[PDB]
Amino acid sequence: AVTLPSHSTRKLQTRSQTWLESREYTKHLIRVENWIFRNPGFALAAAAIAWLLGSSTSQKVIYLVMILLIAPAYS
Amino acid sequence: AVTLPSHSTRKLQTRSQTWLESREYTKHLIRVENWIFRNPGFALAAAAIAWLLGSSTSQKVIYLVMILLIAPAYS
Amino acid sequence: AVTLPSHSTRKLQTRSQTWLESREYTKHLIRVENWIFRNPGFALAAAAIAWLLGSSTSQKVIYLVMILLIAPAYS
Amino acid sequence: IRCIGVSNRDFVEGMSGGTWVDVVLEHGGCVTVMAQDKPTVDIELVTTTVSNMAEVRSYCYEASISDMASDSRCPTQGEAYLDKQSDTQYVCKRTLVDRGWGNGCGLFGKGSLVTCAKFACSKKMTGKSIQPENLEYRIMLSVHGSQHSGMIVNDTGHETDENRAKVEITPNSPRAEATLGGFGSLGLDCEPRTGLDFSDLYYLTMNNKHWLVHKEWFHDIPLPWHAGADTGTPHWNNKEALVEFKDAHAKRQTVVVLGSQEGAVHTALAGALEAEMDGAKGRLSSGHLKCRLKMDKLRLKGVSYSLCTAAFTFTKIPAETLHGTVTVEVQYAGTDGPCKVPAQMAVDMQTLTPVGRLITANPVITESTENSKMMLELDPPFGDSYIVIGVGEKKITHHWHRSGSTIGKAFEATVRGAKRMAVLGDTAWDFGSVGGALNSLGKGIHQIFGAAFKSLFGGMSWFSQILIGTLLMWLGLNTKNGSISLMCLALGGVLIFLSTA
Amino acid sequence: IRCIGVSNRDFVEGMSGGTWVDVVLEHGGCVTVMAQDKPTVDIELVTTTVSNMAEVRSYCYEASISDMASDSRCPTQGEAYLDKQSDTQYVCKRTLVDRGWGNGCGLFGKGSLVTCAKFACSKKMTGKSIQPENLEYRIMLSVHGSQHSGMIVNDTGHETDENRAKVEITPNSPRAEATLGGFGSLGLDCEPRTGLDFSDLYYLTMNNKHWLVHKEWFHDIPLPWHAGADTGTPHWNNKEALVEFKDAHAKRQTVVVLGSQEGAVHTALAGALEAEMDGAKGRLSSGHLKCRLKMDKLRLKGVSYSLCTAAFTFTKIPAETLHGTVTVEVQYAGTDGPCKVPAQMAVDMQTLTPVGRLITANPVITESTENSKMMLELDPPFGDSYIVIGVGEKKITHHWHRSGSTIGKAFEATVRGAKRMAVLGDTAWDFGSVGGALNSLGKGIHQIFGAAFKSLFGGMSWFSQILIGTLLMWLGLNTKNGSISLMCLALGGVLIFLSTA
Amino acid sequence: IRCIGVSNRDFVEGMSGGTWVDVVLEHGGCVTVMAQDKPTVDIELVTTTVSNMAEVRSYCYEASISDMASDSRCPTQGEAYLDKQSDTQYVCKRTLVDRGWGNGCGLFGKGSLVTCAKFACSKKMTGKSIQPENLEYRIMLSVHGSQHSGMIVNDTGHETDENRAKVEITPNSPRAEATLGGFGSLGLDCEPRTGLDFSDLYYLTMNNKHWLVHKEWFHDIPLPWHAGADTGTPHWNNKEALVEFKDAHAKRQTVVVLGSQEGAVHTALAGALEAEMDGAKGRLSSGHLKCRLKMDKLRLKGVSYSLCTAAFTFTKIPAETLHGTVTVEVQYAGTDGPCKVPAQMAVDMQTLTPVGRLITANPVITESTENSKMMLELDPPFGDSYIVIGVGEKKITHHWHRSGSTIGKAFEATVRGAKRMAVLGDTAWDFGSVGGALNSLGKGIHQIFGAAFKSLFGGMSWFSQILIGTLLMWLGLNTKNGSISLMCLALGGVLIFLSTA
Repeated sequence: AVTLPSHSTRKLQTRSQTWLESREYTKHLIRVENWIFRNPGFALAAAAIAWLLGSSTSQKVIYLVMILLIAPAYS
Repeated sequence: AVTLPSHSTRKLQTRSQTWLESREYTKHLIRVENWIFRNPGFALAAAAIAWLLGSSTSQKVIYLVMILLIAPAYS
Repeated sequence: AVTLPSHSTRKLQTRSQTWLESREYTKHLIRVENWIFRNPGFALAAAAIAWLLGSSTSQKVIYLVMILLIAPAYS
Repeated sequence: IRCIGVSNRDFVEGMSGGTWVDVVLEHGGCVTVMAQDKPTVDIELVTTTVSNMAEVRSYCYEASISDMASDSRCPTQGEAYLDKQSDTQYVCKRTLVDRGWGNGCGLFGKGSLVTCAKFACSKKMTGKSIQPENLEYRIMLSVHGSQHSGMIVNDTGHETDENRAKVEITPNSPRAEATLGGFGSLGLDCEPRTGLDFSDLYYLTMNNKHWLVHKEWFHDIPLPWHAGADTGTPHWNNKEALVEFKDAHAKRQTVVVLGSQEGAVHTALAGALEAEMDGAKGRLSSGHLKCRLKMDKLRLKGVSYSLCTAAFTFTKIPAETLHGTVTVEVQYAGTDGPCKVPAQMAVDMQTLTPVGRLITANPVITESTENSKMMLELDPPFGDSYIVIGVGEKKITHHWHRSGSTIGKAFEATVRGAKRMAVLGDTAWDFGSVGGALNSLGKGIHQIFGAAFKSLFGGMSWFSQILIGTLLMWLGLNTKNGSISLMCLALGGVLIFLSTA
Repeated sequence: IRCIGVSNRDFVEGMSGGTWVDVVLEHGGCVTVMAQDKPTVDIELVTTTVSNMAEVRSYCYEASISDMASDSRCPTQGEAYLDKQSDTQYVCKRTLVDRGWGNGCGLFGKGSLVTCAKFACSKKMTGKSIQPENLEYRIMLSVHGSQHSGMIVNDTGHETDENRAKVEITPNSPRAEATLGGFGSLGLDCEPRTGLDFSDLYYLTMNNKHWLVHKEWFHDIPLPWHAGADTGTPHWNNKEALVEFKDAHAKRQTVVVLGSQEGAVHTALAGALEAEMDGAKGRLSSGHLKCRLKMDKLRLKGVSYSLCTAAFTFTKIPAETLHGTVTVEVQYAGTDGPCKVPAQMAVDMQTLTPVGRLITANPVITESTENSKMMLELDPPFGDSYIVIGVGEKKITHHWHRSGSTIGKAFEATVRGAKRMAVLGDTAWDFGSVGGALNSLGKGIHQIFGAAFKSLFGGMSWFSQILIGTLLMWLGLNTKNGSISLMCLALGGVLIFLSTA
Repeated sequence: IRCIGVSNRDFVEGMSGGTWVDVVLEHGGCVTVMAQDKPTVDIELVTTTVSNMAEVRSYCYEASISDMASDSRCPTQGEAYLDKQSDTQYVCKRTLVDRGWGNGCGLFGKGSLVTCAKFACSKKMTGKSIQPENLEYRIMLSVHGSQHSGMIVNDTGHETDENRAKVEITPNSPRAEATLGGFGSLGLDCEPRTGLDFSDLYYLTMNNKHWLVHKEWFHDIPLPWHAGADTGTPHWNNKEALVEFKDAHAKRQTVVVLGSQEGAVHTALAGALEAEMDGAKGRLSSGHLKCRLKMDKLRLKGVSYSLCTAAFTFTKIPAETLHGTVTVEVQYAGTDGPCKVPAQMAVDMQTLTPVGRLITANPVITESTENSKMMLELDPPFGDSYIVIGVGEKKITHHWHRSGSTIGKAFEATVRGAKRMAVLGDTAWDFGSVGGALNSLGKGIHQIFGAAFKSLFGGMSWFSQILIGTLLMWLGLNTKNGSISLMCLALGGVLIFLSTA
């Protein structure tokens, strides 16, 4: 189906390389770079929520990160 | 091929139902609930970070959500 | 290529003379004195950014030097 | 008729002095247009054949590694090289391996290993380009009059039917005129370029299955592609997205191609409508036009027709057609010829007064035979009422009860224009518009906000609109400020866009 | 030797008075065990064959719909029924479609439609179960002594070579002993059941490719599965994960199967271990043992031998084997017989102090031929030192420069111990352990932390551990309370755990 | 002699109890070694032949472009493609250019365009790898004794000269004991792997000109390169570093090659050392050895000889050899045979005290013929002094004024010791070292500072050292703190390291 689980939840921490180790570093990082390049307007719609949700400016940066991580993956 | 973009972003909004619309409403609910059912102890680790992050009483609650929604997606 | 690396960063220090040593005492000093001769008006702009930064009359001279050395060889 | 059984049938009336009404012909929906003294025409968009699609990059989803080889190189004795690394058909990766005296070398250290593997793609998906100057919207028309129930779905013969006509809308000649004999000519003034944004959509093709893939999504797929203008052995740019090179530990580097990505991309579409193909033309099952209906030349057939004598007989029991309307098929018994059916709705049967409007304006028997079946449609009021389909004592009077209410119809049409405004958005303000200082101001205030929503959020799935809609709910029940509207304006605008699906 | 060119060689020195040392034989790492009076043996786990695996649920990834059919009923005229709906080899979905007078019906309303499609799976993946009583760990041994450079990877003959041996560790015989002739007999006391947790692993098989799939991941794949070894046409439970029933705006119920899900699961095996299979036995390529080495029966061959007399020759100029050790091959020109090589590391040449220790304990020429080649290994001190081999005046030296420092080596072993502790965790407290109140109390305080990390975080990939390490980095630089080593030991414990990968 | 006319001659004296002295044989300079009762030997490293180097990447510097072609596609018609884009010998670049109705297209936009161009490199440079196991240092030796002025530079025949001998220092056999017949045997104990850091240097080859290119500089050159393991028509990785694809304001994509990068990298080899090559061996003219001089067996020839009786003669009137030493050549006129020259210095004539020492220990006439030219070297005191040569009334004096002072000789030696320390770094603490707790403690405190300078500043050029040396000068005259010595010890360590050159 569409909802296959990732095996990176339980990667076997051994000495050798896993199945896709080389494609594991830039896997979600491409996926958020590709989403926000195609959808630039939500970066100022996440910032408008992040500046409005948190109290201190060191929590508003955290929501500006965390809204821009949920939305390219849709949870 | 490990990072196929979701075309659910650019969903063709129309009257005809799309390619997988039936298998779309409970798509993201499974991969969260399949991860929480296999990693139940992370809810303790998500609440332990949300309580140190949350200023308001209902600001740590959103923090408890958005950690438990980035983590099953890893993005 | 355009940016050939300079071997003078890793010059072999061996008793004998290197490939160019006679031309290296006035390599970067002819270049900084050729540039400031071509457009000498930049010293009015260098002593207006350096005078506006630092504000210690000896910190303002080092910024007048370091701007006037970054400006010929752009880096 | 042709629309009378559809659950998505719309009723359009009220015009610019009888000249024209502007309508948005949705592709799964149906439009019933009725005027003051003009025949009720049922208008439906049925296909959108996209001709002259020239292909763009065509990705690979199932590859195959042919005869592979590998060459190693000693530490600080150079770099490794295969003579078939100068071949574009082989995918290649350079890596460092443990090289030593056991591995034939004479100097211990990290060696260099180059692994080449011949890429051969067995199955590929192909994205063709759609140009908006090549669309052919077919508009099927079917007027209300001398037709029976075997002409609703029946399309077998409409060039001589005089009640039905196709209208093919190309952007070369978008305006068109359908000759309906006696009924005049329904003039259409369609807008085929501003339909379903076809300059930002492609036409995928995968094991003889086709989709309307978006332009931005198709140029983000990480698969080996040749350019589409490559008509020999394909070059396959980006071969490295299906193979995987792994070094074990030692002077050993394995290469394994990833599997058939056909199922990995069917689960990666989801939001793309799929289309068929009757040749090189890709017939669609979705979209919408934007059609202005010039009805100056469309006249009523048989105003001069004399009434019927007697002997109307039901063929079928009348049924309520999902919207409150009542479709009645009668059978005239007699040879009056081109005569006119005396039918109405009659609360207080003895006074015999009209109480509700008739959908089929001017119901007409046309054939001169004794028994010619014929079909009406009626719109009864909310309550007990009677369907009198005759004159004299041989009239047929059928007691009808319409289950519903006036505020039930007003709530049924509120959701109906809210589903249409979620599907279309800007275009749903001109579905029955006659040209106004408010319906073109309400559209202009919506086209501004619609562009500041399709660019602002605009790329969200079904689940996240319900997720950043709930977040703005908590910013709509809290953060007491002047921007409490702006966090509740993007509550319904995001949550109702997200459900009414 | 057999481990002398490996980057992941580990030196295990210091024992419990010479009785035993407890070592952890990782599968890609190599182990050099040396004592004060015992020959330096190189100990390596090479394979792990799992024999005769009976299987568990075998999912389908590429399905095929056979001859389908459909049936629809009128509104309030019954529900739809195919005779092949109670067949479990078909997949079926019921729906309610628009059914009116145009469809042959006589009553407007939502119909009722059933389309049945025969599920026939064409390619299936199979996940076999690993019982821990099937493991066969081969432990290759090779002692330092009368060997030359062509006896590192050279495995052609070890039952008749007297230096090398395989130690097959089954859990049916968990301890074994290899007769290393002349050198005594290396005794092993392995723990093959507490290895790579094979109650929580399976052995997937997908088009002649095999993996080590975890137990929890395998029981969560949304694909059509059956129970066991059913090689006919199985029952196939949970099919609607490949078929898709899309309707239209009419009587159409189109059933299509999703494509080959081989590629969607190769990208979903993002952490599994690619294993291989030579028949019925699954040769694993990774893992680790837990091996106690009994050495009281292992003696140093050649202590009774006389020193060499004359005429060495350096063949294959010495080199540095990625750790700081120096592999020297000599060629003894002399027929003196089984004599003893006089080798050391010397800074000066009027005193010849032993300044660098020797890896190959007791280097021995064995053959009494004319030119018998022989290979050593030396651990020089940092700086300048000569490889003095031979006694008298015909000795041959060689300058050596070992670049490094003692404080640099002590950091290079801390990184080496931290990378070992990220792979193993609890077992990494037993790599050179001779037992104590520190190498067995520190393991118990780590097994508690290892259980409160595998259960607490424990299910996070490479990216999110940095993403939640950094979230605890920022909590480390704030939040002045006693709960601040809980947010900084859970910083390096989470970052370094998947940055030293 | 062989070192007496050299401007960079060093004088080594004072030994480890008369046993050995540890010297650093620099490559351009010379070392004169003198003992108490042993002959003064003159030691000079003359060449360093790096033998049989294996090639590494060979960059192109003068490229060419052969038969080029280009292809373009209309807007939204895919990307352009030549069939010669599937050739690895052709450099290639896609672009988007203006494409409209005038260009034969039918849609105004940015039509794609690709341009291929056959890269064929005409002249390439080649870097070869230098292994430390292939260094071959020749050390020329020449003792003071039976030699005249025509035996300093003269080298035609020294296998039978008995005053002169070469020794080669390979890493495998670094220490040799040269046969100086009658003079004993000078025991060299060299350290050849710690020369001029040859595990981080390459050996460039451009148009039959060779350099000692550093390792890090060579792998940063932006030029098209193929591997060293490439024999036929090369591959040329990174072809786009010498071609220039400039488009125009229209359909044109013009490709032009950049010119010859030969002289553009001669200005980038601004610190490299020029070398030569006599075949496959790279003869160097720079470097240094590190030699311990075992002088236990080197004895003084001719202590048994009787004095010279009569009639010397000055030929070549004495001269000062740039340090204070006095080359005196005499012509003995007598047939006494192997006799002994009675030469000394003298302030006065009423005492004939030897006031200054003698460089050539035991000057000896060896030829028994009548007129024997013979050469000395003396070390006079500062002032008016006489070179008394001969005994009796026919002795020959020469007024000599050694202009200088003791504090002018100590300051000359500090400057001499600083230029040795700024070139060798840590090794210059072992130039006259007999081995102590000060010549090995001060080296270890300098090997720490030498490693925290080679990494910290470590890449500053000549001008950029003085540019930050002046900055740390100003930071030493201001910002008063305890870190004011750390701003002025990083002043002489930066401005000096650069003005002593």
